[PDB]
Amino acid sequence: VHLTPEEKSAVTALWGKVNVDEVGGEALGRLLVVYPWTQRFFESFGDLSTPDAVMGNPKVKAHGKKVLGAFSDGLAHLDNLKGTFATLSELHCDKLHVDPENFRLLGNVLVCVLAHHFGKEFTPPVQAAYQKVVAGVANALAHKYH
Amino acid sequence: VHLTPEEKSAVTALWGKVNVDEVGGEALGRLLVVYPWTQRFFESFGDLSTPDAVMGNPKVKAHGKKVLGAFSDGLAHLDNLKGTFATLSELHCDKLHVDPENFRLLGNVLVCVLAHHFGKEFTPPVQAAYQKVVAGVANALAHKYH
Amino acid sequence: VLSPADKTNVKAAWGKVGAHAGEYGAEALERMFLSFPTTKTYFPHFDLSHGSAQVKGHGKKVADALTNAVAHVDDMPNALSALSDLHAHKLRVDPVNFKLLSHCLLVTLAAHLPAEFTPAVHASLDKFLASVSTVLTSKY
Amino acid sequence: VLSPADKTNVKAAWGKVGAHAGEYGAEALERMFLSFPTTKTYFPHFDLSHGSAQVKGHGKKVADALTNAVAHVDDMPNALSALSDLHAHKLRVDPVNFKLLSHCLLVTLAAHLPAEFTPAVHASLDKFLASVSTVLTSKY
Ligand code: HEM
Ligand code: HEM
Ligand code: HEM
Ligand code: HEM
Ligand SMILES: O=N[O-]
Repeated sequence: VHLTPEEKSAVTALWGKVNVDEVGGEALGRLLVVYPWTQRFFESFGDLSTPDAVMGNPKVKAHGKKVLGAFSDGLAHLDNLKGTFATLSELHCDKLHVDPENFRLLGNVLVCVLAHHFGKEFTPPVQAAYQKVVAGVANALAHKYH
Repeated sequence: VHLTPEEKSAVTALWGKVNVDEVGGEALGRLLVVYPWTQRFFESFGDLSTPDAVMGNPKVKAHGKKVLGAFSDGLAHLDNLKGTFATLSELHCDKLHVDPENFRLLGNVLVCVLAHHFGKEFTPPVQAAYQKVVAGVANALAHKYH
Repeated sequence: VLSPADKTNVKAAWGKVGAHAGEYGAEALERMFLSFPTTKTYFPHFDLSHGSAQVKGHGKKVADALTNAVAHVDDMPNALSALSDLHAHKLRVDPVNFKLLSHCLLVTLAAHLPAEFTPAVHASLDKFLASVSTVLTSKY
Repeated sequence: VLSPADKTNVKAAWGKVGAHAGEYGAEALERMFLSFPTTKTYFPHFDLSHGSAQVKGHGKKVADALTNAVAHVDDMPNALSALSDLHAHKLRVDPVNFKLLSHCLLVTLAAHLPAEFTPAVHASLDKFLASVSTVLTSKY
């Protein structure tokens, strides 16, 4: 995806402020709570019977941290998302068979978490730039389907 | 998109039997009737007040013929859909702003028309191969959004 | 909302399908598994090969549900209550998959009803399957 | 179906929004136009620039509709009837666009309700906006 230098600027300035040990698990937690069919793919994580149970679940935090690591990785490779995400696409597509609509969903949930964490600072232009980004990652993660 | 030689075989054998002056307008007609929000983009075609009015509309047939021409074109360039569809993507994305979900919809309506026209001959494996195809065209037409 | 014209059109096509409805239900399921392989993971204990008894038996259950929905078209949430529970709560069926199975059910009808599958009737059946889909995903 | 817990959660967040609801409605619309430019073509006669009076006035109409929907949560099809007519019949709004505006309405709440936007409440509001979306697209 092509971000303008003003879009690039919006994305990276906010991102340096992100708690990378936390924001991932908050976005995964919320995905599982808001779109509970996604709990299908996480049967082994244990107690998911409640919202608190999800957010407080150590496995949800542990795994969301890796997810956020992968997002950080595409933010460094905006012009090579297809390349960056190949292995993960192979995994979620060929091995896991997660429907790609869910990639767009997790992207949007992350946007919601950023808005929650940053308030006023997550301005409508800043959101627009992050939408191009999570759109680009979803699409690259889904390449093993195209 | 990569079709196996058996998928390729399924697609091209059926396609040589297609009435190219007809099938396009049948698929466009049905898109407008079944998903009537798409009539938004065709205000100038005239009487769309009825199903018969749509299918019998000379402009619907005229334009669907060009649409089918574009599909025939991707069937010849399976390994270069991005290239083949660039100009049309620019048009539907940058100028028309058609949401890309509708590209997937028209693809599926075309599959329905093929099934209607070919019956028994449009077998479940033959459908599977055509789904990879209309998925690949939708995705290439939507590249000016990614 | 399903209109009178739509209720009439869906009742029509149901009638022509007649007793082939379980067979066509099985064929729609195979069309879905071949066309959209992600859907296969919900049936990990089925043999999904062609001619499978388990796919046949399931096809009949799906076609019977849809027939119950046509027969109680004005009261679908109530007629389909137990099945919406099943698919949302227990099976956790992703809502996208309803669109894929609806599309294959339409293809299967088109392939078998040259006369009945006109543009108006295709519209009405699409709306019917989307209404059933809405019910079946209403319970997450 | 919206549960009692969901009805309670949505009523809660509505309450904290208080009289900022028109302003937040305008902000959600701008978030949508910037993030998903395709939606702009439905407003060809609006100035969509920041601070636009026309975007402000529309924001208030949207927030008032949603407030009418909360206030008549058990009777949404009837409360939103005229608006579902409007958006499906006259305006021909593509159903995908309801998802985009719902998402921006959620972002706008999240950006303004640190305390109220917990995971349960986010779930309940998502379900509320999806129910409103279902009503608003029910009439094609
Ligand atoms: C939105 C973008 C997403 C990103 C960036 C992402 C990233 C990742 C990463 C980095 C891993 C761990 C892979 C490893 O250990 O090498 C992973 C595993 C996994 N993801 Fe995702 N993921 C995404 C979406 C999804 C969604 C939406 C689902 C299901 C709803 C899903 C289900 C899984 C599962 C089940 C695993 C564990 C697979 C295994 O290790 O065997 N992911 N993901
Ligand atoms: C599914 C794949 C589609 C293909 C292959 C396709 C192909 C085409 C072609 C070949 C043209 C004529 C361009 C020219 O004259 O050079 C065209 C024009 C157009 N298409 Fe599509 N189309 C698709 C989907 C859609 C959809 C879903 C919509 C709206 C619902 C749409 C709206 C239009 C409009 C409004 C025009 C006329 C634009 C103009 O000439 O100014 N198309 N399309
Ligand atoms: C038109 C929509 C659908 C209808 C009318 C329908 C109907 C049914 C019915 C009647 C059953 C009960 C079978 C029994 O009692 O033994 C069932 C079970 C099931 N459905 Fe669906 N369903 C639909 C859509 C879907 C979709 C989209 C999926 C996922 C791709 C799905 C996956 C299943 C599964 C996994 C079972 C349990 C099967 C088993 O282990 O035997 N259904 N469905
Ligand atoms: C939560 C969903 C929505 C609500 C509650 C809603 C509400 C409304 C209301 C209350 C009006 C009436 C304005 C008036 O009477 O003057 C209206 C008009 C309109 N809506 Fe929506 N709407 C929604 C979604 C959408 C979406 C997704 C679009 C397209 C992107 C859309 C496009 C419009 C347009 C073009 C008008 C006419 C505006 C004009 O010319 O003044 N709406 N909507
Ligand atoms: O817009 N229906 O997913």
